[PDB]
Amino acid sequence: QANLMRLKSDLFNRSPMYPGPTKDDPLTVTLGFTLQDIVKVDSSTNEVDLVYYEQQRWKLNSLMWDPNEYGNITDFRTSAADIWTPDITAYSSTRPVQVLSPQIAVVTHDGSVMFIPAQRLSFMCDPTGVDSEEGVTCAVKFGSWVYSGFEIDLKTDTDQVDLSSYYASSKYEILSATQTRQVQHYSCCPEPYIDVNLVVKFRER
Amino acid sequence: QANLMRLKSDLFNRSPMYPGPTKDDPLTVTLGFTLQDIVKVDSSTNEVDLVYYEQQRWKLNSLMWDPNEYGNITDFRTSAADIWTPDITAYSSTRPVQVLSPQIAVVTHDGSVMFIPAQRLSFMCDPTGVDSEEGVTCAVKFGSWVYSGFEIDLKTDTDQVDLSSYYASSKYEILSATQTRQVQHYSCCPEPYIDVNLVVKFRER
Amino acid sequence: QANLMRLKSDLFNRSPMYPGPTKDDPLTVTLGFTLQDIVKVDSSTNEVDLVYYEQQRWKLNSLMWDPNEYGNITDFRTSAADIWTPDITAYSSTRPVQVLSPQIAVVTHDGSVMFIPAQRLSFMCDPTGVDSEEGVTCAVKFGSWVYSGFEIDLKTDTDQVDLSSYYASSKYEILSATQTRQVQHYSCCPEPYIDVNLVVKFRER
Amino acid sequence: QANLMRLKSDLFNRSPMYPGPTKDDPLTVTLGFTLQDIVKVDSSTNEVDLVYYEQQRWKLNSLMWDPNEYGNITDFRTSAADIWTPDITAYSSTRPVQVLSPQIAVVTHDGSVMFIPAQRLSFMCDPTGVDSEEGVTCAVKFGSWVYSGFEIDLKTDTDQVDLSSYYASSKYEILSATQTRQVQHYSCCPEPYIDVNLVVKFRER
Amino acid sequence: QANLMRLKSDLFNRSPMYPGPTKDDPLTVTLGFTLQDIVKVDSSTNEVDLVYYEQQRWKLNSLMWDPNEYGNITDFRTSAADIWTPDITAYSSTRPVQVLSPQIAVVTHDGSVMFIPAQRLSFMCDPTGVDSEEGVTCAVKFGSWVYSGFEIDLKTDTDQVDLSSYYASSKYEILSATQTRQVQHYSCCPEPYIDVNLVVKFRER
Ligand SMILES: O=C(O[C@H]1C[C@H]2CC[C@@H](C1)N2C[C@H](O)c1ccccc1)c1ccccc1
Ligand SMILES: O=C(O[C@H]1C[C@H]2CC[C@@H](C1)N2C[C@H](O)c1ccccc1)c1ccccc1
Ligand SMILES: O=C(O[C@H]1C[C@H]2CC[C@@H](C1)N2C[C@H](O)c1ccccc1)c1ccccc1
Ligand SMILES: O=C(O[C@H]1C[C@H]2CC[C@@H](C1)N2C[C@H](O)c1ccccc1)c1ccccc1
Ligand SMILES: O=C(O[C@H]1C[C@H]2CC[C@@H](C1)N2C[C@H](O)c1ccccc1)c1ccccc1
Ligand SMILES: [Cl-]
Ligand SMILES: [Cl-]
Ligand SMILES: [Cl-]
Ligand SMILES: [Cl-]
Ligand SMILES: [Cl-]
Ligand SMILES: [Cl-]
Ligand SMILES: [Cl-]
Ligand SMILES: [Cl-]
Ligand SMILES: [Cl-]
Ligand SMILES: [Cl-]
Ligand SMILES: [Cl-]
Ligand SMILES: [Cl-]
Repeated sequence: QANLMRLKSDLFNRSPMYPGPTKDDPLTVTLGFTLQDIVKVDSSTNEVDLVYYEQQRWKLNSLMWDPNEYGNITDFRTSAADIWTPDITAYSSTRPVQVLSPQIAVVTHDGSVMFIPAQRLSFMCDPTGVDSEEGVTCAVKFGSWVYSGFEIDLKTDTDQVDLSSYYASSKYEILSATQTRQVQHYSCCPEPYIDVNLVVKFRER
Repeated sequence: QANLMRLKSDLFNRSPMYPGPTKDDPLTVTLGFTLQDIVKVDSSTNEVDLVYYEQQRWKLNSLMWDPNEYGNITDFRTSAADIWTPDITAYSSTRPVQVLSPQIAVVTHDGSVMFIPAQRLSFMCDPTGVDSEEGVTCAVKFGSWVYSGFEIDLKTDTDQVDLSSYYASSKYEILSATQTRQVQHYSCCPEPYIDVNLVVKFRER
Repeated sequence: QANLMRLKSDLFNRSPMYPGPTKDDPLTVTLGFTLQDIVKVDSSTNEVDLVYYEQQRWKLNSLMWDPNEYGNITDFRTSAADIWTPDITAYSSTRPVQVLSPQIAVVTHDGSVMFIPAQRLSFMCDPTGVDSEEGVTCAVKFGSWVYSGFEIDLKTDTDQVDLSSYYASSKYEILSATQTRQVQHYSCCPEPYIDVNLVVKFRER
Repeated sequence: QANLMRLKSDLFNRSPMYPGPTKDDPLTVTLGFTLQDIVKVDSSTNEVDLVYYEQQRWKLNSLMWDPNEYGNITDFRTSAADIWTPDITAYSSTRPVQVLSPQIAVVTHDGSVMFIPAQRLSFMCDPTGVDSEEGVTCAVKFGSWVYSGFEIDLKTDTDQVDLSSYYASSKYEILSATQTRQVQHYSCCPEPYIDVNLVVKFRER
Repeated sequence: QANLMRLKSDLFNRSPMYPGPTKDDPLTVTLGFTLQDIVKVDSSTNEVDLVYYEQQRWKLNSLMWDPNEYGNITDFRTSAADIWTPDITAYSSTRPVQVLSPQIAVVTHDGSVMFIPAQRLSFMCDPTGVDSEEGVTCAVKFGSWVYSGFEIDLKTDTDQVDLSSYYASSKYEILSATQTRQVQHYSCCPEPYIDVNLVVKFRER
């Protein structure tokens, strides 16, 4: 255990704190969604609840090491409190997001980080026509709140949201689920801002 | 990254803590509102829920630097925990305000600070006549709870509320919305207190 | 700002922790109420909700200074976390009190402290006859949970509650509201305990 | 105040942490209940809500002192965070207990500790027949979750629950209320476990 | 008490932090369930609430000692905050789990740890046919969120869930209850992940 304890000590306690991405040192984050369930729809306030888990991937030079020097260690698990994390937020949320999983991430010797947080979200969506055979469609945007496109960029490995873990006896059937990257231009700010737009079509079971 | 790490170290770790504005050395905060949605109205308790995001701007001499000495760095992002923030509160709230965005602010080399917090608020408002063609009007005041006029002052760049991001399929239509500065005298206290009055006119879609 | 930073350093960091009033060092706290609104009444559980703000005043010798020695500073604002505060509680509450304002207090050079906390409270009250012209009356007691009369005493500047900020379009009109000091003798303890009784008479709008 | 500050420093900062009771060195806790109100009964889930305050008494040799050596000080108030406290829990609760009072305890020169916490509790109880003249009866057990009988023992000064502070206009009348000590044997574990069973008989007013 | 204080000091303060299991130093956790009550079923969102307590057992070499050297001490109780704990999570939860018991664990001289946490959980379950004589069946999986099989394995002493403490007057009758170990293979990852599946059969009184 001595080698892992030493590597951790050298990485986090010796060196100073990482101050995030800049225009000179930008980074890209890969996003992915696994939809688990549509728990409820509120027709009187136009609010819809989702249960899912997000995939977050990024790489930093400040986090890499030589495995040979630390007794052939390629990777390790660490609390998300010990490392820098991106600030990915939902634009149309109506209540604070609830966390449903432990906050631990995995770090590999090349500097790659993987973080998989599970959560419940309430957002703006009109459910009129969910009782029909054709169904109703809704969308929600995810992205960094404070950083532009010159500091953080976003990427998706596929445009098909993972439905391999969707609840079979849910009150609502999934007709389509997509994850597409998009660019925005805001009046306030002269820089573009990048997002990933989650679009879902569904109906009553 | 060494230069940004150095600037941050010199600003926050070397010098002591800023003890807030005084009567001798006072400051001014600029406010602005972006209304997103009227989620629900409760006719039985006269309570109304609002989802929006606030614009906060102030300047401090203790936060400025020469970009030339720190490798031509003009600005940076930092956690709101690291810097002093104004104590802006709503006078007619009925439940504690819910935060819906990350707490990160931006600092420029001249000492200017920008902070944009997203939140949900419940306040006192009679909705009688929202079902009419003319609609109903309500208001809520914002300002520093503990600081007087001789300590903190308020300013608005415009009188019109930003409605460019208002939810298109909301159950309620916005007829008018304004942000206007006020100066008040309370019975308790011999000093005046400044606030910004948010007045919204709406009806059923 | 150097003088205020120095005064604060000398008061809180040099000297040791204040261990609360004793029988050889007792203190008196002044109380006062500003009623804002009666939000709801529950006839099925006999519970009533209130929104208001309290006035707290006390003096300590450990907090006084000479303004002349610290560049003519008479007073300053500080987080309630930095100073000792009285343990004032409501005897008939049914749910934990919600805080609705920042926790900042003001300290003057003579050692006087002023703290104004805003809050929402749920307490025991039978609302039978609120629909009548005569209305219904209810009461709630406030005071120190642990400290007796030989450690902490209470005082009120007036016996009339401040109704100058009561919500005009509330579902309930106030007929009368009063604040009066009481001395209680409990079976548990040979010492007496001091409290202030808030009595409100109201009816439907 | 110098003497009290000194005594506190010598007790908590000089000596090491108390590691809780053992087999070779056990202790006894005295319990007592003051019933304030039965707030609501839920016939659809068989859940009942109670508002009350508990009496906790224990003695430790590590907490005693000579008053003569510390300027004739017999007792003092201290935050429950500074001292060891027993882990008394409710076996049939359905939601986490809500605290309704400050967490301060009193310590005397002989080593005796007194702690009086006020709280709201939801537990399993079938209310069928509360509308009858005979009424309905329910019970709930309190005791240490982790320590057996060979480490912690329990005691009651009386078997008659204190009803001198029960809410006069409650929707429910108290017929009888008792506090009795019990010794349990669980299938899992070879040691005996002690508890105090609270039994209440009530009906509609 | 000097010996126990010394043992605790030598174990936690002298040696460095345990960095969690690895492929070179893996461990196994034993699980067990005691079902207490089915509090409510929501047919409109397909959500079910459970109240129970879990059994957790694991062994570490970093936690063993010679009783002879520490005055014949075989075991002791300690706060779960002082030791490493497994990240055992429910896959189909819809709201954050509520804790209903103190967080204390027991450590024996051979390095074995026992932790018994009590909790309330809301998960995905279709209750259609609970009103029938045959009843309805539902399931939920438990296991570590981040560690694979080569780091954490699971075990059960029996396949029958403990029903000796199930609430007699519950609105729902239990007909069956089993705990069974499973091995999952995920696309994302190259190692197999283990879980323990909880299956309950029930109906209305
Ligand atoms: O910088 C600002 O806002 C931040 C940048 C953008 C715009 C609002 C919010 C905060 N950011 C949105 C973010 O890019 C986002 C977009 C879509 C989904 C998630 C996050 C700003 C806006 C108005 C006035 C002054 C400053
Ligand atoms: O300082 C006081 O009041 C504080 C200052 C002002 C007045 C009430 C509240 C607390 N503060 C209001 C603040 O100026 C404000 C106004 C409008 C919207 C938000 C905050 C005070 C109150 C009662 C007795 C003694 C002193
Ligand atoms: O010290 C006790 O309780 C404290 C003293 C009194 C009684 C309850 C509570 C805590 N104190 C009441 C408090 O002074 C108060 C009364 C009314 C409104 C607010 C606070 C006590 C009670 C019963 C048995 C042994 C000790
Ligand atoms: O020690 C255990 O549980 C603790 C001891 C007992 C049994 C459950 C709970 C926790 N304890 C009950 C406790 O004595 C109690 C009883 C009544 C009211 C409060 C606490 C245990 C249970 C099952 C398998 C292995 C170990
Ligand atoms: O490693 C991953 O996720 C972890 C492994 C598995 C799958 C989700 C979660 C985190 N783990 C589930 C866990 O094994 C579990 C299974 C059953 C009950 C509780 C926990 C992952 C998932 C998607 C894309 C890239 C990487
Ligand atoms: Cl709900
Ligand atoms: Cl920003
Ligand atoms: Cl709601
Ligand atoms: Cl409500
Ligand atoms: Cl103030
Ligand atoms: Cl929107
Ligand atoms: Cl007390
Ligand atoms: Cl309620
Ligand atoms: Cl409920
Ligand atoms: Cl145990
Ligand atoms: Cl870990
Ligand atoms: Cl992972």
